[PDB]
Amino acid sequence: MSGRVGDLSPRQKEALAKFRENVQDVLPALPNPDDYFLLRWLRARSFDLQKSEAMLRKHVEFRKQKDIDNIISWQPPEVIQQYLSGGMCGYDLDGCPVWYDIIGPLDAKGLLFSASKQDLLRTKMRECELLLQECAHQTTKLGRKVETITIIYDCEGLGLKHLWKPAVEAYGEFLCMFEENYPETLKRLFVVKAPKLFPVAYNLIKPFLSEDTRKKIMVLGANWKEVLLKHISPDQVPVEYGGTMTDPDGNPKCKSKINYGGDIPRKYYVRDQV
Ligand SMILES: CC(C)=CCC/C(C)=C/CC/C(C)=C/CC/C=C(\C)CC/C=C(\C)CCC=C(C)C
Ligand SMILES: [Cl-]
Repeated sequence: MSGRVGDLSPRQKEALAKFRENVQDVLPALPNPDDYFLLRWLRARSFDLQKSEAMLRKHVEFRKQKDIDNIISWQPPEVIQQYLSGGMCGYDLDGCPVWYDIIGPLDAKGLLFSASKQDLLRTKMRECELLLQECAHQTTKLGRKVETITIIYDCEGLGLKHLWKPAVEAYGEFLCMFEENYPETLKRLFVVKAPKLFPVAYNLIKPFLSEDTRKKIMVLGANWKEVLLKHISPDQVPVEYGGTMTDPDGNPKCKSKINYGGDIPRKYYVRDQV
């Protein structure tokens, strides 16, 4: 069985009960430690109690060290706010928030020359917290638990410039952070408009991904818009990605929700090498 609330085996139920007993000392430090929450850690370690507990306790320390309880009120530095692409836009057919990643126009080198790695990673943590907050809001709105996210991963324009080694290493640090602190949060990731370079790029970051994450990555072909609309209502998808959603001013890219990156002006640079 699936290891989710309502659908646990006897062994899974027993493990959940022991797990809650075993980690009860840190539950007051945690956001809404309901069965759904605990089961994400258990599923991520195949209900191994020792490993699940180690994973959760490491997360507790992460939350303290990164001040996660207050990260939503932290606005990133100007260069990040203005040029770090992507954004939350719409909900899928099951009510899960959708996040757009826009790789092509991302100036990875400009970002690392203009911001600390710590602030870039902190910005990604904040995005994850914003997505989980949206899931909690959807849960209330829909009257059923929403705790996963759909990602549209736009690889149009993916190029050798993105595989600059310090960029790959920084991105791997984000991916490790994601896997260790947001287990069982990804529902599906649709790669769209991937060029021929994609398999090499994918191989560079595969070591940072869990098996669970890898199974949720779907690389789409020429009919990607049609596939997206099998999963998300058109009114929830930007015109740019095959739907009917626009900004209030009519812009088909929904730039009020999604950042489209761009090359970073030199006035933002803070260092000469990385
Ligand atoms: C530190 C940070 C996260 C951003 C700052 C700017 C930098 C250094 C960007 C790195 C450049 C970049 C985007 C590298 C990855 C390019 C795309 C691939 C290697 C394709 C395979 C990627 C996936 C299949 C995505 C998996 C993502 C999740 C959340 C599971
Ligand atoms: Cl080197």
